[PDB]
Amino acid sequence: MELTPREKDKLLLFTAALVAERRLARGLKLNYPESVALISAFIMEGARDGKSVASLMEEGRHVLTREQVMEGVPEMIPDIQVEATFPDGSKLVTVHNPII
Amino acid sequence: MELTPREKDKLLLFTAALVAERRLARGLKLNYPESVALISAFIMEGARDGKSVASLMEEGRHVLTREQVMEGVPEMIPDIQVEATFPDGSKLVTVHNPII
Amino acid sequence: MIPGEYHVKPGQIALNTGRATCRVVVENHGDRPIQVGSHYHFAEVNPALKFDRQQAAGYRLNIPAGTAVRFEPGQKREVELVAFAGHRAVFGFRGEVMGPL
Amino acid sequence: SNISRQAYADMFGPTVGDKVRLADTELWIEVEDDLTTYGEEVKFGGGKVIRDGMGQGQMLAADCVDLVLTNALIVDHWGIVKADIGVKDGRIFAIGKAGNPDIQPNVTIPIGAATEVIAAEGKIVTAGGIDTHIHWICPQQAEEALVSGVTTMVGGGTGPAAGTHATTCTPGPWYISRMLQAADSLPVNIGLLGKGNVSQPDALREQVAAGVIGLAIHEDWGATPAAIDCALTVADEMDIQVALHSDTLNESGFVEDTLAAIGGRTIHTFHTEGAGGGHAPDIITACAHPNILPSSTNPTLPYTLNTIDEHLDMLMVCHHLDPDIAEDVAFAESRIRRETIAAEDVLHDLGAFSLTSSDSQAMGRVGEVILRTWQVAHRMKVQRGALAEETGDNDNFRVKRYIAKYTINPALTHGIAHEVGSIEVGKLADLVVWSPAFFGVKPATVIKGGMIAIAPMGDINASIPTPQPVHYRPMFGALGSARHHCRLTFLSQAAAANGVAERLNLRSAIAVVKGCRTVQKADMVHNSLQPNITVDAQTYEVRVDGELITSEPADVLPMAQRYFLF
Amino acid sequence: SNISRQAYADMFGPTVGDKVRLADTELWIEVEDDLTTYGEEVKFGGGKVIRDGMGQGQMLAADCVDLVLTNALIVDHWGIVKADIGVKDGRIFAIGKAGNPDIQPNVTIPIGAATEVIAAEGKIVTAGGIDTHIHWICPQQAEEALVSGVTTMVGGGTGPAAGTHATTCTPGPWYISRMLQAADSLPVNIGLLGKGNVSQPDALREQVAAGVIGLAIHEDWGATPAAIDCALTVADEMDIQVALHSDTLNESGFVEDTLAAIGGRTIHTFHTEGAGGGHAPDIITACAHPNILPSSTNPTLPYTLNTIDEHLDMLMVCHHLDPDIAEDVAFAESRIRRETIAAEDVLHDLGAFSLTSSDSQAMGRVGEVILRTWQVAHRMKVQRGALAEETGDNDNFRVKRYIAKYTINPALTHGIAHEVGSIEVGKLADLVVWSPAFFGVKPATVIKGGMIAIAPMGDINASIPTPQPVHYRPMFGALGSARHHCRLTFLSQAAAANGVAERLNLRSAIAVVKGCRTVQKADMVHNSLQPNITVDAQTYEVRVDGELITSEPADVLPMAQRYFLF
Amino acid sequence: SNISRQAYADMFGPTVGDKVRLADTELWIEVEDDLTTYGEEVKFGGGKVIRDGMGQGQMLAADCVDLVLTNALIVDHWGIVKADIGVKDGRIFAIGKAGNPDIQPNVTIPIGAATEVIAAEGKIVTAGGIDTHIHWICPQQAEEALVSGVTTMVGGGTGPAAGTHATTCTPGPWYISRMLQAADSLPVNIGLLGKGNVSQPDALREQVAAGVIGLAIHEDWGATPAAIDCALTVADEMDIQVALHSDTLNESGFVEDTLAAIGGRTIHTFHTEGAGGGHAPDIITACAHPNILPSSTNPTLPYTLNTIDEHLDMLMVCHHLDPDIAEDVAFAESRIRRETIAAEDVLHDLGAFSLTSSDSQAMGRVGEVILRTWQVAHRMKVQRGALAEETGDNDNFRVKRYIAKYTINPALTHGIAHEVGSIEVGKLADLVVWSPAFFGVKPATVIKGGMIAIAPMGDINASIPTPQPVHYRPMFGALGSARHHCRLTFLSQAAAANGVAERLNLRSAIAVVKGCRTVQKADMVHNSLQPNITVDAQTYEVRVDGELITSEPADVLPMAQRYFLF
Repeated sequence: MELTPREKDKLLLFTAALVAERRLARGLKLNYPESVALISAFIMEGARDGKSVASLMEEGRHVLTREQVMEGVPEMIPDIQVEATFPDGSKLVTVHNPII
Repeated sequence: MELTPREKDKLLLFTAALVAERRLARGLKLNYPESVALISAFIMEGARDGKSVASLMEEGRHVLTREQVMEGVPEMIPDIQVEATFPDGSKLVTVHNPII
Repeated sequence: MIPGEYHVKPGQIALNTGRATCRVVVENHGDRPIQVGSHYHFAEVNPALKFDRQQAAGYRLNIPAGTAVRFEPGQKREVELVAFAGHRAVFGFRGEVMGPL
Repeated sequence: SNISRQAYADMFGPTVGDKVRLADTELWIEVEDDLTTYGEEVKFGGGKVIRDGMGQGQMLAADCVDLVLTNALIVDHWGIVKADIGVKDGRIFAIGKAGNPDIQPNVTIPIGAATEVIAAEGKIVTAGGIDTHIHWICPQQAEEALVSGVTTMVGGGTGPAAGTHATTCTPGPWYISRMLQAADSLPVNIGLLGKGNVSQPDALREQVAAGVIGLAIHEDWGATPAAIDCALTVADEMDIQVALHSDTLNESGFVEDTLAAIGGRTIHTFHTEGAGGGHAPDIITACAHPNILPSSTNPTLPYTLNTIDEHLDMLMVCHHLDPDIAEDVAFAESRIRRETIAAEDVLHDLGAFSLTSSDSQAMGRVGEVILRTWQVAHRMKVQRGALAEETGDNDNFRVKRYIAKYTINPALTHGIAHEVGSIEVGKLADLVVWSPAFFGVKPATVIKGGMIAIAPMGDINASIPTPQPVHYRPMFGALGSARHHCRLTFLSQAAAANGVAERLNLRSAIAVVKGCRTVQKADMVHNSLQPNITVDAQTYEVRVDGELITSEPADVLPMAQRYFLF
Repeated sequence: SNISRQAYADMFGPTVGDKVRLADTELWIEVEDDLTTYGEEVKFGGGKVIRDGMGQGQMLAADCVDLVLTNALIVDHWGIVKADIGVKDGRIFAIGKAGNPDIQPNVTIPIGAATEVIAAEGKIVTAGGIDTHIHWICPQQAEEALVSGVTTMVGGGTGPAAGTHATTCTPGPWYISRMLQAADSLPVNIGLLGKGNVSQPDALREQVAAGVIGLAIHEDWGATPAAIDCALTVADEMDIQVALHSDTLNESGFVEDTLAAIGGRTIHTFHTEGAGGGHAPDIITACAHPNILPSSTNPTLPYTLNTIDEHLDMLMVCHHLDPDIAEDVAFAESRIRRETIAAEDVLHDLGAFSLTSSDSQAMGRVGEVILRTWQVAHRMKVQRGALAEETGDNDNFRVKRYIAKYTINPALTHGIAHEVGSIEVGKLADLVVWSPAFFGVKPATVIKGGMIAIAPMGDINASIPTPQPVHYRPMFGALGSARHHCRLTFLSQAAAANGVAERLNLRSAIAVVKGCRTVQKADMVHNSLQPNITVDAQTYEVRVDGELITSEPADVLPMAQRYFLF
Repeated sequence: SNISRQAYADMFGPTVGDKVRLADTELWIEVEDDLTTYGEEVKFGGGKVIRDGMGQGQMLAADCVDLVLTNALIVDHWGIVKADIGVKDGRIFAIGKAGNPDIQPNVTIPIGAATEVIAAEGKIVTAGGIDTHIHWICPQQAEEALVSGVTTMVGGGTGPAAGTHATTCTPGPWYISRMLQAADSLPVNIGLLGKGNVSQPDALREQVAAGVIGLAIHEDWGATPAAIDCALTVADEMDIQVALHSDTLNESGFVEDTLAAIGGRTIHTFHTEGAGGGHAPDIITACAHPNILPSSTNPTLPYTLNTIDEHLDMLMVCHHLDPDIAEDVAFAESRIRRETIAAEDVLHDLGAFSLTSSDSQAMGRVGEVILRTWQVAHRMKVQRGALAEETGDNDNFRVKRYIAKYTINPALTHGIAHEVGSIEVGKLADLVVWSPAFFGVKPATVIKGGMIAIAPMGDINASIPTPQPVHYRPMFGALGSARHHCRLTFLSQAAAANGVAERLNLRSAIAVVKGCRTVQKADMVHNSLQPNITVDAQTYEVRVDGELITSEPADVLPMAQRYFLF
């Protein structure tokens, strides 16, 4: 595989997201780290699918709603940023106020 | 658990494979690192089940086909090697030209 | 499209050009196989291989660098040798020369 | 005897006339020359050539090399040739034919008992990359860059602090001393840049005397004519380089006023296209001047479908701007122009822009300098075809022009070309080994000062080093004292004289910079074009000799989704 | 001109009169004072104030600070004020108004070319925490504690050995020397404690002469009157501190016998509540004495629904007890009393208990000292309301009382307050930057000796340092020689005189402890209450002046499930 | 009073007559002797024996040990006994009865204030393993081996280079110096081997003078009679060891010609069975000679169902062979013989083969030397029953014979037995603590030079060190200066005299090798059998005294799937 440090680091994000994903499935209100990991992983897969940066900046705000997370969480996350390999190289995706 | 460095390293391979597994499920054509991780993980589970080295050297060539991976990928992987704890200790499995 | 693919132009490469060569018939009189490398001083190979050692003095196998010629027990075959260059000084092997020639 | 060309290539790698595809791009290199004597190639392994009395001699350590890279395909600014590389005392000894003079002809690189072997047949070998726009935001950047193939890092910073987030400045004697000490722990050659934004010379001289090899001027600290003039005066007297990030706001004047302040003195312009910073919207016109050494930062290389969308938020965070402050967002927007972004790719292809850099974690990706340089070359070949300088049916010249951008040119610009920058005898043995399928993306071996510092490594407990999982791991060249011996800390002539190394008790090898003031655009290898370039104040259109310069945004790029897990 | 208070707070952080919620607790701090001159605040960024000739001057390095933390909200035992913090030579230079005296008024902290900037607007800045109950079971503890906001660690151990599992003792000259050497590799200030359980003075003197800054007496090695008296005699003559873990078994006598043996001499009592160890069931009565410096270990802070259930098995493993041995389980049970556990929280709120510590991996959590101290404050405000000392509608006094518990008080107790413990001029620049939403839970920046040592860091290859995944990573302040320069190894006056540092070839900065014998309960900042406390031998009820002291167990706590992934 | 044997074993571990199962194998050890005085055993914990005036005395540091391992069950080549182990100054002080002479009888190991305690009751303690076939392909190997229980590593290499992939050679003065420097960063004792394949003595002498403790001859560099004779001549004059990997190809002669070249001089034969390399197909016959010190590499230990299938591809990658070159594949196949593989296990059981090693990442698994040695012992007991030397109903003798293979014998072979190799007074305190259920698989504690260097460690933030996840983590013995003090770098007498340590500025303790030429087969502990062994040139059958030697392939093995996650 010849995994570079950045690829191995992203594996940490993916795994963190697996945790949140399961908890959301049980019907729990996600906390701060769970919410960030879940939305971040979503965007990374979006890039793998070949979606544009613009599309994801939008879609990222519809992953989790205010009623699916703990109180105060939406305000603790004014934005979420993550980079992934799009068909045209690495690009930065910034989702403002992801949880509404 | 008393996990040694080699066991923790294999956890990296397993996780990398979880990524590829999900993408293949969506219907994506796997890339180089995804393909290597997917086939490697398969062999490790084979050993856990108690299959012989000889059986896996064969079965490993029928995990992914040329139409399930990106162009050029099959040629970037002339072989795949991975070791796992078989009932009779650690053994090396070498799969030549895994993707056809 | 194949990443890092070569586009080798067709043809052949002539190896060790402009150097003295000679052919020798060799027979393995031992009970075990013997494999000889391209740059090994032929005159100092395993004593079980019977041939004109005097003719093979200062010679090596005229084969592509890194390859070898195997002799199974009792095997007899004619091989082609090419002469050493450089200083033509042989050191090592079975220690039969250990100097120029 | 005789051997077919195909079988030959499979055994010893390609030879004269054979072409090789660079990774998954459309670029093809052709072997221009082969320094071997057919039939006498040295090969290592069980029953191969490199054995006592055969391809290995009886000479003492002093009469043979410490390391030999067999059958390598060299890709450097001076040529694309097949040959063995000899390394002795951590430096490049010779480029020629390795072997034993006792039995082989034309041996220029003697192999003996003291010689280690690295098999490079079928591999491409290049010099280590050099990034001159590092923000020392975190120490982890060195590993990321080393893995990508960059062996020398020049820049400034003190860690994740506001000043370093925005600028490449290691402020003052205390922080400079602290960072010089911390550098001994990093596996890459390092040279620091101080804060050059001051109108009092002595404040700059102290910094140079403390150890910096240059002064970086950034608009965040005020890139005023007075500051610029001050820094250049000190640079002229201490033989150190000045790197500029001009006044985007046009607050103290326009680009012509800055150029006037520079007064024809040597200077390195950062991200000359402007997105990363500079007089809006025409900082790009600086590349027409002889005293200007222009470089690009990587997020704009090459122009793609997602480039623009990504830039606005990136700009804000880097420079500590406020999206709720109208003036902050307007100034951000004035920096992102599709027009200049597209032109930049062409100017690189023409040789008007001479260097490529990252701008690490401040509108730049530390591990993508090499990768992006090649993506630009691919996109330019695809859109513009062969360069006027090409000869034969290959992209050899375009490859030499682009490789020089992150190797020899950065070295010349910062006065360290006497130590690193290319594969030439006497230079430090900073080499990178690449498999053709992964060229520019993932290296097979990264050598520092004659010792492998990092490489892909499989299962530590495996019976061989190839079993999965294979990922990059630190090697002996990155360990304690061996590391110190294989890396360089560059100092200014003043610092070296002042005994800075002894006082700080620096453990690594020391190198001094020189020739920073004498370099000019004409000295940039394969990239010396001084075009008559203009930018329309209203439309932002870039024109050279009146002709419009532009390119199309890529939707898909090579060296991307086929190699990365994320 | 004029600006609204809200817009002002969004730009430069809160000012006088504004209140701020601490994380997700019910504690609110109010800005007591602001040292700025409205309109002259310094801000860094593109086109901001800190630029040449503007907010940055022309002074030489010697006349300006190396680092400035702009617009910080300081929370310390002496005040909750808004101000800029100047740092020079690794130490706190001044707390005031930063800028350029050439054009700005009231500048006390000059910014020049040699000044690095850290933007603290909207952030709370505190001194680094100090944990005085460390069991050196594993080196990994230093990183865990550093990340939590603790910059100084005092304790003993040699690794995961039985003796260290149970006690904070580095036994003898050889192990002390070995640990002093190993300390150079850790990013926190360190002071070692030796085994004080002996009735032969010379065996203790050797240890002090070897390098320990104190002697820890633990019942596992026999906390007998003779041993205690011996250790205190040596402490009195060598100016080092004694930390006690009394005889739970009442084997040599009751608490009054131990107190008698102490004979009014200065001593630090570990986990004074008793769960972590001490005369059953009344060791808690020690906090009434003037010579006793009482502290709590964190697993009992604060009293919650799961506290009791968790304690029995924890006790056994730590002290190597056998659940199959009746006497071992009975002695464990005599240590866990709901009555004393509940009273402890109140005694802290009243200032009867002066310190908080962990008791790392031996009935304590190394990364939860700060976190738990604040949870107790929250639970106490909720249950008891405002303290008698409060003024205004805020929790300012309660905040000063509790912060002193893990900062200045631990420093005073162990004689290192002249070096660390608070944000005061001349002290080492060990600072922690917190975003209000994560106060006490996850720091934004952890500074050691003037260099950032650890901080949250995003994608190393990203275009900015903010993209995910963000997790704590070591910075330059934690690297090799820079680390040595930014940390302190505390030695006893005897060791320092004996040339221990030179003999062991210690690379870090050395500091000497002093004033361990003269400190008394009255010296503990905001926590000097000496209550008339009693414990009922049968019911275990705690009473002060005859009134029953108790509290209710929390079911849910702040700074918990909202911040942690696991 | 009186106590039942079962209750006694649960409290202090097994005593005389009690048997213990080794992990999940069929091997059972029986306690041969107990050095304690019943009723006076020392135990640590709350309210236990090791407390002031009780099991701990008043003596000064000089009169007591630094570390004591209480109630340990020693398993060494000399005996399987119960006793306390005393460690002082990083070396084994005594094996006896620990305590306080003031109140206890027969105390040989005095415990005082300067004594740290490690509770070993119910644990088996052994000496650290010694692997003499290391390929320094990557630094990560040291941790893998340390975790497995191997504390000394002898071999050669420069990193992941072709030469090191195939051979254990650190070529020449420059690389030797570089590796000696890099060794200071590794937590294991190290001794380097140079490239011994040369027919010019001076080229070898330089290497020995540079620092190597031996010369490794490998067929990849040409294992010719001349080279072999040359290396042995230099070895004879410099007191260093020669390790041989003979000519598989029979190119220069057969095994008898090699043996003739050796001329009765002392030499260590690597992987004597042949799969890892050597004259095909009878290199195994070397074990009949008095001057030959034979060892096995681990991938063939023990003969199982998957052994053969796995070997072909492993062979190719290691020696850089080409599967498309007929001669390369034929030579690979001539190395893998079921006949010799099966016989090897029996020859080990008989003591004809004296050592076991890995051959790290080059047809060997670095973390499985100990594990596989025990699997062979299990399979041999199962197939052949009790050894002729056994006494009583236990496997004590077979256990002593096999443990000597990776401990004392490797130490004797390489002339370092005066420093390490067994638990004897005066030797370096390199000890490994094992829980009986995990013996040979996963250690409880690994001690280096008197300091724990690595151990399983749970949640760093937990209240105890036992909570999950538990995995191996570096301890204080592996940190900076403490590491240097607890490890040894072995040098040749010449290097030591030349001041190599001072010139290279080596920080670790130095040890010199001696007695490499005088050791012979008769000196190998419990493994000195010189059998009249023959190999049929055609059928490859191995026969001793005319009787056929063979064994059956295992389908399932102990110390395998029950302990590993992967």
